[PDB]
Amino acid sequence: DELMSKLIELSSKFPKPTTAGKQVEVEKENETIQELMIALQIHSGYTNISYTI
Amino acid sequence: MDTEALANYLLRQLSSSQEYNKKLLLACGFQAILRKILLDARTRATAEGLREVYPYHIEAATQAFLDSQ
Amino acid sequence: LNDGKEEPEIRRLRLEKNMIKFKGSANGVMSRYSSLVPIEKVGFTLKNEINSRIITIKLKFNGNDIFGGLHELCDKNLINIDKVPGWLAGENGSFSGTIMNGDFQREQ
Amino acid sequence: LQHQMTIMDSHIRTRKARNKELWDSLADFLKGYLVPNLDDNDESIDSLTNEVMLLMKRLIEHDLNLTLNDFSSKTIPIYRLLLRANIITVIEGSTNPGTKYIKLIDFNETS
Amino acid sequence: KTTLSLLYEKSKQYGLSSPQLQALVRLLCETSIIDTVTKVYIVENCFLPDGYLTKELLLEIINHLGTPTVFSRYRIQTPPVLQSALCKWLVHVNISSSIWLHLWQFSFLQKWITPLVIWQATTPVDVKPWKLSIIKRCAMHPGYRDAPGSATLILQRFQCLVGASSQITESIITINCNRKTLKSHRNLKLDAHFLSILKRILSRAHPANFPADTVQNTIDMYLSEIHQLGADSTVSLWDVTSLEQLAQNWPQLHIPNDVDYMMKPRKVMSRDSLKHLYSSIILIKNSRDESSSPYEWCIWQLKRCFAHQIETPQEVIPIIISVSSMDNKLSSRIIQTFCNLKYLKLDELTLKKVCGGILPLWKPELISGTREFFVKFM
Amino acid sequence: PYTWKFLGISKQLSLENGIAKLNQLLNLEVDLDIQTIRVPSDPDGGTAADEYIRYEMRLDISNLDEGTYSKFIFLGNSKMEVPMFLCYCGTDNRNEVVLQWLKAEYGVIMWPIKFEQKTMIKLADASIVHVTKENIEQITWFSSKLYFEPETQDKNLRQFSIEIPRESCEGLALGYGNTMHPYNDAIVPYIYNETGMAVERLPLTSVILAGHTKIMRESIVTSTRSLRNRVLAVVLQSIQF
Amino acid sequence: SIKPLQIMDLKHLTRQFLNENRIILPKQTWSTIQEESLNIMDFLKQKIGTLQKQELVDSFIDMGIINNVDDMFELAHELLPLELQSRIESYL
Amino acid sequence: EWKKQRKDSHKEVERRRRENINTAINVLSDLLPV
Amino acid sequence: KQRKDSHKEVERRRRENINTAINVLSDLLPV
Repeated sequence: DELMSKLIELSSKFPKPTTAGKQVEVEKENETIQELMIALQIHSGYTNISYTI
Repeated sequence: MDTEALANYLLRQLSSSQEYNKKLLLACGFQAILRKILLDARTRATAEGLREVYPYHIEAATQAFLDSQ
Repeated sequence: LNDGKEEPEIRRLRLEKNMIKFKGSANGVMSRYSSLVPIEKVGFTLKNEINSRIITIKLKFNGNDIFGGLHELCDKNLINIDKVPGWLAGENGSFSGTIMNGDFQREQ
Repeated sequence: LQHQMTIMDSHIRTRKARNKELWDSLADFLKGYLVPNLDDNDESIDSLTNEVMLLMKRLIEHDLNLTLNDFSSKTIPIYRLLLRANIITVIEGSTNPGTKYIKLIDFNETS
Repeated sequence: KTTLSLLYEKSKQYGLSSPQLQALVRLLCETSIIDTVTKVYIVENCFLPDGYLTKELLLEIINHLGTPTVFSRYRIQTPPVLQSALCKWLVHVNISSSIWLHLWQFSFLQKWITPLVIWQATTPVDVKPWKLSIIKRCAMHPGYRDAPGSATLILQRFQCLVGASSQITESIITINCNRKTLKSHRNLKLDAHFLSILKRILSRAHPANFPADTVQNTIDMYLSEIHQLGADSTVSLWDVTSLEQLAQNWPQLHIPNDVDYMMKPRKVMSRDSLKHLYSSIILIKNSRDESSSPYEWCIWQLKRCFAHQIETPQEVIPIIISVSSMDNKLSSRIIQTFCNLKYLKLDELTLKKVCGGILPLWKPELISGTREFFVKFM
Repeated sequence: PYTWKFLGISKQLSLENGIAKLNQLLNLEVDLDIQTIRVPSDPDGGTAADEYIRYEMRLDISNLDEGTYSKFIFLGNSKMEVPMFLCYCGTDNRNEVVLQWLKAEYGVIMWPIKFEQKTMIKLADASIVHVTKENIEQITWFSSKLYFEPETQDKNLRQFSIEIPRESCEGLALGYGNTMHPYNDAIVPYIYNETGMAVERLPLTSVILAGHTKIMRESIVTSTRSLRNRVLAVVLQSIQF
Repeated sequence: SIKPLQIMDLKHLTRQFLNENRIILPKQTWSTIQEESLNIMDFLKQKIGTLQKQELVDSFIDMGIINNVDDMFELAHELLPLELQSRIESYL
Repeated sequence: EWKKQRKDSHKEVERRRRENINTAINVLSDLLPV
Repeated sequence: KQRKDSHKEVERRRRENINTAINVLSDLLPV
């Protein structure tokens, strides 16, 4: 009970629950490039295929 | 079976790497010919509407392919 | 139709009534539910005259031991044992036909 | 929650860095390994590589204009590898004879 | 061959560490002078995992898993049978999911990659329509007998993961499946004899962490998941998937109301660990009151058990016990409403297990009205 | 043959709240129906307990595509414990997208619908009864047959059926007299009356009418255009405690 | 003779075809196809004599199976796994 | 549509006509001694 | 060689049998 009271107080202390497009486009481009590099490296049997982000 | 088996049969009938590749290509062509003949026969049968395909469609398709080529 | 725990002696006698009408005796002429002769498919037809017209009910059974199966259902109190007729109990078994006026007629 | 309040009491750069890294790691892969493995025209790597970047930018944009014909024989083994890559196709083409037509689906699309 | 024979016994007795496994598979894939059959035997038997393989070891296997093409001038040659055996050993033991699928399209790997792509994929974001296009491409393209059965498995895994997309049945109708591969791809190679050596090696090497016996349970979790399908930021409560990632957006986290989905029981942490905290999250997101949806859900599901509307009465009884332990203001209504003798007539057994687990916890609240009501119950 | 999937509602909800905001998630227009009628529980008179509210809409543009056709029919009360239930037919994404949209909107959670013998037989009574435009009730009869699948060891008796010609159905109700529930007083007792088996105690699998309906516990199947009102009402009372 | 394919060989070929596109064919058509397959083996042998790459390419172009060597290895890729077509593309 | 309603009415009429023959032949079979 | 039968054909034969049975029954009728 007292733990719940303290945690309710802490929750009340917190706020209530609720170039950006260029950055989204860059993230999409990175996804496409990493997918295509992984695909091509697998097709060619590359010896240095690694995780691409 | 496989296209490799068809190539082996074709080289048995005829009697290296390039010869084996030629056998593989010829077997692929044979596969295409058979697929075309079967497709023509099935199209004819479906146009008729039979419950089961019958050998006369197969014979007609094969004779048409033989005469055309 | 409407329903208390039965006495074990009353329970034994109630279980004996079911076996008498499907096996013919308390001990049984012949697990315990297997009949003398198992049959697969029997289909009855019941016709009765009510208010100057005929009422027809058709019953079809399928299984491994039809009369053995009916015996078990009577043990679970699903079917009243007093009101089951003779033909449903196993009388003139393996023969399916129309029943009228209490008389069984074989299928032509 | 107490640590969060301690944080309270007390992104875009990596995406651009990743874009430069992935682009650089891509071109290095094509020139360093892919083109030498292509070994077309007595390993004339400089001429072979130049088509690779254009084909890549068309693939990055997911262009549908790729075809066996209307292209140099140098690009064919890369494109033939793409045919064997089992990543792009629809059927054998009919408008242009002798060519199996391609289709490429965008990687950015999410259902 | 004498040195290789000595290596087999040494590798069998002392296992193979993760750096050793990647070094040996790199050397094995580097040279093709030795026979192809003994290269398969090395991966199948000589290779001995310790715990679970690291990401770099998997990446090195991915490098050697590539099928030989016309682009094999600088690459180290690898037989397709060795590649099939290399991934077969992987069955025995977001970006990663995409790597496997690009490797799955190969004819000799589709029968062994298929479990791997399912394991690495656990979020709907990994499911993309173009991946399904490649899957159905490998399915329809002839000469790949093991593909359509494996294609259906990945199709179902992706469809069930996303939960909102076009039906994948049209992508299975256009392909031909004999369903003999689907049954085979659904099953995972147990390798019971290999399992004991795996246990001893994980107990031996190298750091005695991330044990594969737990991974074997995860493999069983992987096995169960495969079989069932075959046969700061403002996000929702379930849009999160990691506990640490949940703490940052907690001041801005909004909770949609899907109650029993909270209650009804790898690259990213599993959902099962979150749902234990999810129950406590709602208990702290909303103060204890009669208007709380989960509290009303407990009352409604309790009435289902009494009327036998639920499929089995005891499915939700443990859940109700845990929730109703607290909330003295709402623990009474659990008792006050259901302490009447009318509920006893409907089911006396269900009333017993809920009565005995709540009364010791409950506190007196009503000054009057409640002694006599309970005395009536006695 | 159209298969209907049944489903219940925990607390009364409002559905016409935002037909404009139910479409942009789905990207095509959906209409609305507001309708309420009399459901006489007793022909002599009816209290306020039969006050029913029904909603109905669809998710389609193509009338040619009969297969990809689905309807969501709502009906229920507001004064008893369970306010309403719902039913739908067909398999598609449209049969659930709205379903999540009110998953997280009202807080009502769903549960499969359970039928047993106390309810299964009485559905055919509401199916066979008819109402005209002059509020005159006449019954269109059908040759009902029953499916029985008793659980047993050795599978001695695994499935048996009872068939009744419905001219004999006519001869049974007339003997009893003018009844509003023919299966209470002409049919079900008569099976016990002659053969001595209790239909309700025995496990019943299906009740089949002659080309009108197809009743099974898992789901109800009907070849009609749309379900009627008495059927929904009797389902509502049956699932009520 | 020995060359014409048995029933199971045609069944596997039509399994490949089913993978390409679901197509249904009956039993007696397999025997008819076996007889006509002996006939078509004779047809192909008279169509393709001593095995030369250009000769085979010209014969298949005339037969309408292919349009060029491009369609040659495209059909090879369609009907066979990856490594054999790596070999073919090295040869072609 | 109107065509669908016409089809439904036709189906109902056909079903009634089919059932009438069955009822008549059932009566006839009742009348027979064998 | 060839199969000349169908499920469609036999049902037509059964329908014709029923029709001719009805006809021979109606022959004895006075009207």
